[PDB]
Parts: sequence; structure tokens; C-alpha cells
Amino acid sequence: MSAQTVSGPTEDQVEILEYNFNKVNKHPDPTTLCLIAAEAGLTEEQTQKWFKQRLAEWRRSEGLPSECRSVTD
Repeated sequence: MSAQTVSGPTEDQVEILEYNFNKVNKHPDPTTLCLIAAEAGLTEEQTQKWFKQRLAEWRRSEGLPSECRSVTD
């Protein structure tokens, strides 16, 4: 029962998404989202919602001062 992508993507999708995240450019992209979403078996909405959540974790783990090279003192 409820064997569908209700509310958010399923585990199987996270597998394709994680690969995509590590292969695209580590950033939510417009052209990229639509194209990769279709191949992942999702839509932009779902891909955006997922990619953005990893964005926060990415910044924590890799330690990035925002986007550009700026020394946070």
C-alpha cells in the first residue's frame, strides 16, 4: 500500500539523486534540473526539493564560506 512517491521521492530516487548531486556541479541548476529529473524519473519540483537539502549538508561537511572565496573573520 502507498507504493508511490507520496510527499517526496522514494529511496530508489535518492540513489539516482545522490549520484546526480555528486556528478552535476553540487549546485541547483535550471537546464540541468529539467534534463536530469526526467532521466532520474522525477520532475524539477522533486529534484529541487532534494538537491537543496543536500546543499546545506554539503556546506557543513566541506566547509564553504558561502559561494565565492571570502574570508569570514
